[PDB]
Order: sequence, then structure tokens, then C-alpha cells
Amino acid sequence: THKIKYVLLNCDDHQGLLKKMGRDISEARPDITHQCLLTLLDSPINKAGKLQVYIQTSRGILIEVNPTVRIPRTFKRFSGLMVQLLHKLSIRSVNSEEKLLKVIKNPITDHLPTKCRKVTLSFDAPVIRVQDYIEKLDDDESI
Amino acid sequence: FDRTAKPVPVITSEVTESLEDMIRRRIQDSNFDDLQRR
Amino acid sequence: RFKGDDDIPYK
Amino acid sequence: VVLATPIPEEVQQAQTEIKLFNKWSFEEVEVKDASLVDYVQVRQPIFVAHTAGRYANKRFRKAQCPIIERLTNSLMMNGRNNGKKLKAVRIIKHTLDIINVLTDQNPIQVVVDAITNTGPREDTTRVRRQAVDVSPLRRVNQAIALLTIGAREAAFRNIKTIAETLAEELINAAKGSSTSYAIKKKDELERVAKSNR
Amino acid sequence: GSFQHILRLLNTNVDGNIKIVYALTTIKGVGRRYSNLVCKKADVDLHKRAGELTQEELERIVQIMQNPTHYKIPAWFLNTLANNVESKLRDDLERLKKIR
Amino acid sequence: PYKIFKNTAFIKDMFSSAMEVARFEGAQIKTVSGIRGEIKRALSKPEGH
Amino acid sequence: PVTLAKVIKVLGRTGSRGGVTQVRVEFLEDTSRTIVRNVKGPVRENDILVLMESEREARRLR
Amino acid sequence: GVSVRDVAAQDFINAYASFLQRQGKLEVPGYVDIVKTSSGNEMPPQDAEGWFYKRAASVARHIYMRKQVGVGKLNKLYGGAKPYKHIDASGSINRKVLQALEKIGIVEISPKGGRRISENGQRDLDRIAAQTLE
Amino acid sequence: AVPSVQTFGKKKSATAVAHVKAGKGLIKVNGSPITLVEPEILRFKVYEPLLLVGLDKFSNIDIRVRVTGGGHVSQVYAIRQAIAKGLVAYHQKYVDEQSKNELKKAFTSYDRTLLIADSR
Amino acid sequence: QVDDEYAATSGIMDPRIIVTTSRDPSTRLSQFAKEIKLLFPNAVRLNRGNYVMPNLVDACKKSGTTDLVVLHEHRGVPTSLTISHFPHGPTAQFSLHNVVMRHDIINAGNQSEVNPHLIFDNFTTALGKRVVCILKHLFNAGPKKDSERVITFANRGDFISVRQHVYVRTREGVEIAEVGPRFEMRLFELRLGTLENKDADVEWQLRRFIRTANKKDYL
Amino acid sequence: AQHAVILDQEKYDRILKEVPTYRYVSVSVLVDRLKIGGSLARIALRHLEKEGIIKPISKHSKQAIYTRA
Amino acid sequence: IPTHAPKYEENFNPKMKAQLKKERKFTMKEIRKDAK
Amino acid sequence: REEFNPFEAVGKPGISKQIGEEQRKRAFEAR
RNA sequence: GGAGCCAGCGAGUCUAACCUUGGCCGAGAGGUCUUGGUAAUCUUGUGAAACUCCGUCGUGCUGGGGAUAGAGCAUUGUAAUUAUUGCUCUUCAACGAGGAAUUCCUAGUAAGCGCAAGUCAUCAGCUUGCGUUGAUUACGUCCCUGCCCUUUC
Ligand SMILES: [Mg+2]
Ligand SMILES: [Mg+2]
Ligand SMILES: [Mg+2]
Ligand SMILES: [Mg+2]
Repeated sequence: THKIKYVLLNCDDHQGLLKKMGRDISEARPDITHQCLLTLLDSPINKAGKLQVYIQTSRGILIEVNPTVRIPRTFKRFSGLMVQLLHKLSIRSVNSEEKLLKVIKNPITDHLPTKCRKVTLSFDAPVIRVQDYIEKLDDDESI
Repeated sequence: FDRTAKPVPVITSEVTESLEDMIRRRIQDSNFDDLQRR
Repeated sequence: RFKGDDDIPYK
Repeated sequence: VVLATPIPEEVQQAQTEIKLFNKWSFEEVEVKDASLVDYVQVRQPIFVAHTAGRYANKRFRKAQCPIIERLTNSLMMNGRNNGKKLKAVRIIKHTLDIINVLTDQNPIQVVVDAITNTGPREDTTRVRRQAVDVSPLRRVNQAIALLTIGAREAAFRNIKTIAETLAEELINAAKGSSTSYAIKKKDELERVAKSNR
Repeated sequence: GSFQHILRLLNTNVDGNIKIVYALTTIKGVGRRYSNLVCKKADVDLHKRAGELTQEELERIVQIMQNPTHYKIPAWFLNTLANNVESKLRDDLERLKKIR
Repeated sequence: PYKIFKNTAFIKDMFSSAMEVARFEGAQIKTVSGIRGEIKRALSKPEGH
Repeated sequence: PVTLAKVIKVLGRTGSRGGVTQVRVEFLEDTSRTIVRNVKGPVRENDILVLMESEREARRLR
Repeated sequence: GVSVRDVAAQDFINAYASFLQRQGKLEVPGYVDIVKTSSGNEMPPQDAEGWFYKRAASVARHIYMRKQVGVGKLNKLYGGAKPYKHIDASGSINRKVLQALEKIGIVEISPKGGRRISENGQRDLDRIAAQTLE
Repeated sequence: AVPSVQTFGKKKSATAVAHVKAGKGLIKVNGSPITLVEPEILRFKVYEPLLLVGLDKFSNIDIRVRVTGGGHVSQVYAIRQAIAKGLVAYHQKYVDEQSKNELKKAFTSYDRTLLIADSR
Repeated sequence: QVDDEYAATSGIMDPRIIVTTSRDPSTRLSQFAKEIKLLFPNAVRLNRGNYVMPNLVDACKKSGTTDLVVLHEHRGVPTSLTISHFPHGPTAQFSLHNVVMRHDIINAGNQSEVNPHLIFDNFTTALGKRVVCILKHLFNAGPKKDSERVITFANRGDFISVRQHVYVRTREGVEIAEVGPRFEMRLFELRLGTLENKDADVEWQLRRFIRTANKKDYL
Repeated sequence: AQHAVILDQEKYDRILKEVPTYRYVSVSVLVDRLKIGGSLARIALRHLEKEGIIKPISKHSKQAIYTRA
Repeated sequence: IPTHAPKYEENFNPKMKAQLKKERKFTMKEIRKDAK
Repeated sequence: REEFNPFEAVGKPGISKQIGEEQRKRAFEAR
């Protein structure tokens, strides 16, 4: 975020400002985060209450995403939410009962389950079948 | 309206320049007023 | 109740 | 014994022998682990925990301090409680009573057993991380700290009072069950050190 | 009879589980001390919960708060310019700028 | 004056707002008796004191 | 099973990292056998430490 | 040789207040139910029925300890914090308590100022101490 | 006159004056019995010398302690120290010295603050 | 000439200094004490929680300390500086204006703590010489000739500007870099005795309500 | 949480049947196991003591401890 | 699982009386500097 | 000379007085 | 909510009206009639607070939180329906332990708690002093960082 009012920095909407900041604007595209959150949140498993989303911002900010949230699908109001989140450190529901989006203290491990399996998405790594992988993993643990 | 006491001096750039000119000018000839062992 | 592709309210 | 100023019977029963709060004997309490013998001090009996002694003057003067007084000191913590040792000793009295109630064993023995059990035997130091051994004084200090902080966090926002939660935490640490928070942390630390062994 | 989990007093919903004083405090215009005085004048035991109340107790409390003076509630107990200031501030700011 | 602590004292009716006080801090003042003094600081409440 | 070793010498000038002390301990089971270990807390001579492993030899930890 | 000072404070005060309530001769003002006893207090006494009697017992016992005591010092003694700066208690209640006690004859008007424990009150308080001791 | 001794105990601003005379085991603090000291939880801290040395040595004396200054805990410490020093002085003055030595050994073995003042 | 109080030990015994603050110091005042310790080579910072002035001075005098420095603040802003010389004074009080701490500078670095060279300027009056003598004797004697650190007290209209600089001798000139802090200290009171003795005679005091105060000079 | 605020008959019977079994009895124990209100627990604990079902070990205003008779 | 919409402002501003008070502080500070 | 003068490493905002006093100094010259 | 209940540093009225005990009135704030003190003598044992005991409440943004606002009862001037400082009731918000980072701290110390004076600089819910409760951990190292000393090598 940056004051012009505070706006989420974008690759296309803002080009001169990030150049002044000296950051490579190629890595300045929050829509990829937007699209993922949409599919992760809209996936049936999230509806089944078996999914929680964590976000490690490139600056090092770790964000809590409550499964109950419903992010906007329009990219503009998506950004308007996170400028609010980044500055206010949290987001409250319309009914004012639970904080859907909350920033949390690093590292991620303390927030992760006691018994959990950790993996990354690597193009170079061996190709696997997700369904077989999850089956062979234990039950009490988490992925 | 009259003032009763001297104002607090302000450290403008010129004052700093004058003072540092003094410091340098002192150290050029090594004019140090320091305590000497008896 | 929001469902499917219904968007959050616009004010 | 008859005196012009009347004195309770329990007071002469204490005249017979020194007992903590006039209810607990120091004769039968023993530290099972030999290594901790000369850092957990129970040989000198005391009526009440409060002593106002000097133990911070020298490096190992703490070891001579009675264990119960160290526990009371560690109990009073977190700002809103700072300076209130009288409440600490009252809570410790209630905790010892609760310990005796739940288990007929001597409560001081329970405290000693919990301290001995929850002490971390091996930990990690940065170099990456590498495993190192722990001095018994650090074992005692860390044991007291872990027991107290677990008991506190248990009853931070619960109906349970400090006395009951502290008693339960000492009980579970003494039995060695994983239910006690301090045992969990000790096992985690030893496992991490084992990984970097 | 059956404990009244909810009650309707003075067009206000009051939970049965709360004590009388701290249940009536929910009513607008009714605080802790005012509710306590109303309860005392109503001769209703404070240790009772709101649901234990009998109908005669409820109507007594009713007539109490609607008629405090009649039942000897103490009198002491019972209950543009900004724009001009802004304009003056603007005028002062302008004059100070003119000096500056 | 309306409140006095040895040398220190609080004065009223000089100024209608603390803004006027701000312009006149350090001002030399004196009594009819001839006791000299200084405007030290504007009280936040009430205005002008 | 954990062994017990009494400290016999607190070694110095080891270049050990701050907060860690390199010491020499003799096993209670066998007085002759002596091993160098690294301790994390305040340590003095005549004190007994619990050794989880009796095989590793201490090395300077920078 | 039983005395008030030989009995625990709380025990003596509670028993003596019970004795006054049973005795029923202690005048109680009509506003006891509607007063907070102090400015610092947020709400009035919970024990509406007997709090006045307990205050009477406390005042009587302090007068036993201390030969002469006045309204202001009782106000300070029964005062507490409301930053908080130790607001004093209500003087009307203490004054009515003293008036009622000297009505009973437990206390009476002191020369040199204050109230003195009356000799009748002296033997009375020793008596209640006596029953408490058993 | 009746044999008597006087001792002063101190901790922080709390100061206790103890008078120990021949008597019948009557102990009073601030004019009140020792058993009514407050706070109750520290009451045994007041009882320390009494129970350490035994009540028999007290049955033949009267003890009166007056305390002023400091807080409750400091006052308790002043009381206990004053009691101990008064007993030592009385046994020094009107009793044989072997008993004094045994009393001092007992008190010092238990807690030295009973006899020597601890000024912070 | 050196004052009688200091003449006995002038250049003989290295000064011993304790720096402390008022009761319940703010974080900034606690910070502010720190560089004053770093300012004087032989200073030690002491936490003043509940210490008493008779107790403090008596304990300090027993330990053999030379000077005691106490700091006062107002909302984390240093305000006053009082220097009391043992065993019998004098006590000098000062007011700190435009105080600039080194914590206000990012990436500042660490100080050098060599015995620094001292610069006193525009001190002409007899009172001024007294101020020089008091301040002069806080520091260690006989600084090394190549000592790289210089402390300057510049008197400008009764306001003593204080700066701390490190130099380097170049082929054509000397370039100084200030290390901080910056603060102007004005003497407003001086007593012949320790700070504890409130009844000690006042050698000098600052008259502020005299009509010529607005234009008057003292140092 | 919805803690029972009123002592109804089956709870009254439940208190009498079970409270002899517990080795350790206190306000928190009653609230946790019987799901009764704290005030009722205090009243019940005073109540049970009068019939001698439970014996007091120590009585402090904030904390009370009890055992089976 | 329950779904709740997030609450947020379209444009974030980090009533008028407070704005009045803020200007007083600015005007007071500027007047203070001029007087000195 | 300028680089090694963080008070005029770089100083925290608002530490100096120059921009204020200097700007008014020009205004006083105008008056 | 009751009950228990303990400090120290100080200040305080002449050509005046300061600290104020005690008595009475007032829900309170306060009013009123007297009284001691120019003060180790009277206010004042400054019966401070926190703190202890017995009770109500009970995991519920609840009897936590008291921001904002309304209505009244009083003091102070002054002649205005002007403000001013107190008390009563009602109203009852954000706040559920706080990101990236960051500052300080070794014994009567960190920390909690109140009382007193505003005595030429500064300070006005801010400065200073005074007193009460009172800890955890370390007290070893140059391994990292930084600063020095010696080689009259
Ligand atoms: Mg502090
Ligand atoms: Mg301060
Ligand atoms: Mg304070
Ligand atoms: Mg060190």
C-alpha cells in the first residue's frame, strides 16, 4: 500500500510510483493472489470446513484468512479490502461477530497444527498424483 | 509586548557552521584547553 | 444467503 | 501448656516440630534424582514461605532458598500481580491443600516430584542449532517457570482459580502424564535437541 | 410455575437468567442503582432471578417506575456556533499567513 | 488572579482564548503593587486562563 | 537410560559461544572415564549433570 | 478478664451487630436504603437490612479502642479510593450512628471534643466480648 | 523493682519496642494478644521465636510490644525481631548465660534476622 | 586558577562519576542518562528506584565517588542537569534546552570512549571560569595527543552549547563529524554544598525578574 | 455457554448422588461437571456441608475446598 | 460452513469537532513558533 | 561535510528547526 | 458491599482570613457555629493507598471498560441568565492481549500503590520529594558486534 489516499500497488494501474520505489514492477501483481483466494475459498472443501488459508506477503506480513470470509470477486474492491486490512491490521464482519481477516505474528509454524506434513509446489520436483499422496498420508496429521 | 527573559537560542545552519569552523580552527594548531597530569 | 457467484453488497 | 495469653493447641503441636503452615512435615520429603539434590533445598523447614531473604547477591545463593519460596516468587508475575507476595503464599497454601486432597501423598513431595520430572535434560543452542546439556540450576529454574506459566495460562480466562489449576498442573507433571503443559514443552525441547544431535 | 427464560417489561425484553437488578438495568433509563431502588421499593428479594418473579411482583415494579414520586423516590435521585468558531479560525489563519 | 502558589499563580480575564495566551507567552507583567512576573503557559481548561 | 557425570574442571579460553561453557565431567559409574561436554546454564565444579548420550565428544561451537 | 481487644475484630463486630439487631432499640434513619455511604462507592450497601447495625458496632468498638473520636476521623477511616485520591466517606451516616449509639448509652458526648465510650457501654461491650469468647 | 529489659527491633520504617519482665506468660502486641495479629497468613511469622524456643521459657515472664511505622509486613518483622532480642536480653540479665547461649544458637541457626537487623 | 575545592585533587585523582535520574524515569530519560554516561569516561549509571537523597549521597561519599549527576525530565524531554561535587560541593544546576539525543539518529553507530580533548570558549567572567573549572574536572586528565575525540562547550549569550565530535587530520584540512548529543545548558543556580543540603549557602543564583535579565550576560 | 441457573428436582438429586463420589469438591468442580451456576454451587456447597455429606478442609472467601465425608 | 460478508470502506481515511480540534493544535503550534 | 552530519546515518524526522526558522526569517526580512 | 486496617517527606493566618480538629445541618458536594496552631506543641498517629478477612457476582463484551451525551443539586467570582470547579441520576461506545519492527533493565532493582510541595530555571492530572508491597533471570565469556590498552613484535 502507498499514499497517493492509500491504494494497493498494481502492475498496470501504477507504473511510475513503483519505479520511484525502485521495486521491479513485474513482481507487483496482486491479482494472482486475488485469483487464488477466489478458487481456494470457493472450493467445495472450504464449504466443508476442512481448509484454512494463510498468506505470507512478500514484505513478511502473515495474514489469517477465516474460512467464513467472502472476498469480493471484483479486483478493485479486492484491493480496497486489503488496504483496509494492511492498515487496520484486521477486518470485522458486517454483523460484527468475528474477525474474518486478521494479521498474525510470524513464524507460521506456531499457528500450524502440532502434527502436520509440509510441502511446496515445485515445477522441478518429481510429478506426483495428489489423490494418492493424500491417501498414503496419515489421518491425524494435516497437510 | 516586552519579554522578561532571554529567548532559547535556535540552532540554525549558520550557527552550526560558525561553531564547527571554530572547532576545526582550534584543532588545526592543536589548541586544546585540557586537564594535565600533575 | 450468498451462493455461487453472487457478489457481496455494493453501497 | 498453660499461659496467661491463651495459645491454640496446634501451636504447641508445632512447637513439637516445624511444619509448613503447621500442616506439612519436611522430614519425609526426598529428591529422587541425585543430580538435583544440591539445588532443590528442602532440608531446612519453614513455617511460612515469606522470608525476605537475600538470594540475588551471589550467583548460586538461590540454591539455598527453600523451593516453596521460589515457587511463591515465581507465582507473582505479569505486572497486575507484581508486589503481591501475600496472595502468592495464600494461593500456594490453597494449592498444597488441594494437592493433599486429590492425592493422600505429602504435597511437598508432589511439588518436588513435579520439579524433578519437568526439568529439561537437554536443549539447543544456536551456532543452525546444536544440542547441549543443561546445568541443574537451569533445570530447576526452567521447571519452576514452566510449571507456573502453564498453571497461569490454564486459568487466565476460565472459571478455575489459580489454586486448583496449579494443583492439577503439579499433579500431572508429577505423574509424568503429557496432560501437564510443562511436560509437553520439556518433551518438545528434548526432541528438538535430539534432532540436532 | 415454569421459570420464565424471557420476560417483557416496559416494552423491553429481559432475560430470565440475569438477576433482577442487572436484568432491569437493560431497560432504557434504568441503571444499576435505579433498578436496585425500584427493587427495594417493590419489596422483591434481590437474590431472586428475573424468571422467578410472580405477576404481582412484576406489576408492582411496573407501577413503581412509572410513578416514582408517588412512591417517594427522591427528587435528587430521579433523572451554528461551531461554524462561527470555524470561520474565526479561518480568518485568524489567513491573517497569520499574511504576516507570514 | 484566582489561584496562588507562592510565586506561581493563575490569572483570568486577560484573554478570551488560549490562542491569545499563546501569542503573549513570555510577556512581562506586573501588579499594581509593582511585583513583576511572566506569562508562563496557557491552561488548557478554561479558555483564556 | 541417562548417565550421570560430576564436573571436575570448568575449562576456559575455549572460544565457546556466549551462554555455553565447555566443561570436563567424570562419569559417576566409572570415575576413570572422563568426557568433555558443553553446558547451557550456570555450572560449577562438584556438580552432577545428566548426559543423554555418553558417546559424543564436545566440539567448539563458535 | 475478658475485653473487646481480646476478641477477633470481625467476630466481635458481627456478634455485636447481631446483638443490636436483636435488641431492636437502635434508631435507624429512614434513608439507610437510599444512601451509598460515600461518594467513592458506586452502589449502596448490599446488606440493606443490617449494614447500619454493623457500622454501629464498628464505631462503638473503635470508640472503645480510642478514648475520643469525632465525625471527621470516622469519615476518613471509613473512606476509600474512588487518578484516585482517597475520597472521604459520608458524614451524615457516621453522625447518625453516633447519635443512635449515645441514645443507647453505649457512647456519649466527650469533653475536650468527640465521644467517650460510656461506662455502661464499657461493660456492655465487655459482655458481648464475653459471649463471643465461648 | 520488678526485673525488666527493653529492646528495639526495626525493619524499614517499622519500629517495635519490647518490654520483657518477670511474669506469668502474658504476651501482648499493641496492647492486644499475639494471637490476633494481622495479616493472619503471616501470623506464624510472629510465632517464630515462640515456637522455636518453646513456651516454657515464656511462662515465667510477661512481654509487651508496641509497634509503629512502616507497613504490615515490616511491622511483623519488627515484632518478631523485638521478641527475640528481648528474650535474649532478659536471659542475659536475670538468668544464667548458658541458657542465653542456647537461645542465641537456636535463633541464629533458624534465622539470623531474628537477632541481627537487616538494613537494606 | 583551579578552585579550592578541586585544587587538592586537580590532576591527581581521576574523577569518579555516578549518573542517575529522578524516581520513576521515563524511557527517554533512561536513554538520556545513557549517553551522559558515555559522555564522561569514568561515569556509571545507577537506577534510582526509591533511593533517598541522604542515603544516596552518604553511600556515594563512602564509595569514594567524585561527582554525582542527576537528571530531570518532563514527558520524556530532558529538562535539568545538576552536578554535585563531593565531599562538600559545590552543586551546580542547569536547564537543558533543544535536547537532541543520539537515539534520534538512524544507523548512528557506536561511540569512541577515549579520553577526549576539551574545548571551552567565550568563558571570560569570573563566574564563567568557575563553570569551566566545574565542568573541566568531570573528565580524565592528560588526554592522549592523538586522542581522536573532542568535546566542546561553547558559551553564546549565557547558553553553553554542547557537542561531541570525532576528527581526522587530512593533508589539507581537518574534517569533524559530530557524534551527538546536541544540547544547550544554562547555569541557573550554584550552591556551596552537596545537592542533599538544601540549606547550603548559594554562591550565585539566576535573577530572572530583574528588568535587565532580557539583555544580561553572565558567562 | 448456558450454565443452569435454577436448582430443579433432577439436578437436586444429581448433586446428592454424585458429590459423595468426588474426592475433591469445590465451586469450579461443580460448575464443570454438573453444569450448574457458580452462585448455586456456593449455596449447594454450604447446603451439602450442613447435612455432613462433605467435610471442610479450609474455608477462604474466594476459594473453598471440600472432600467426601 | 457459515458465510459472512467482510465489512470495509471503499476509501480509507486514517466528527467535525475533532477536525476543529486538530486545526487548533496546528494553529497553536504555528503561533508558538512565531512568538518565539 | 554534509554526508557526515545527520543532525542537519540520517536523522529522524522533525529533529531540526531550520526549515521553520529560515522560512520565517525571510518573511521578517520582507516586513 | 461490608469489616480489618498501617507510613514518611512537608505546608500552614498581621496589620490577616492560611492549615483546620470538635459540634450541628446537608444523600453527596457542601453549608454553618466554635476551636488549636506563626507551629518537634494545633490540623496530624496526616486511621494514605495498594493490602488482609467475610460476603454478592460469575465466562456471558457480564456486576470489566467508562469514551460521548442529557437532566439536575451546589461553590467561585460578577451582574451576566456569563462561564468556573465538585456531586446525583441516566446514556454505555471502541477495547477479547495487539503485525512488521523497536526501547530499556541486574537488589530493596524491574514492577504495583498512594501521600505531600508547587518554594526565581522547567513543570499544572505535569515536575520534584516522600513513604508502602516487592519479584524472575544473569552476575560467566570474548565466540558475534563495538571500544580501548601493551609490544621505551
Ligand atoms: Mg518503577
Ligand atoms: Mg517523573
Ligand atoms: Mg506515580
Ligand atoms: Mg558483566
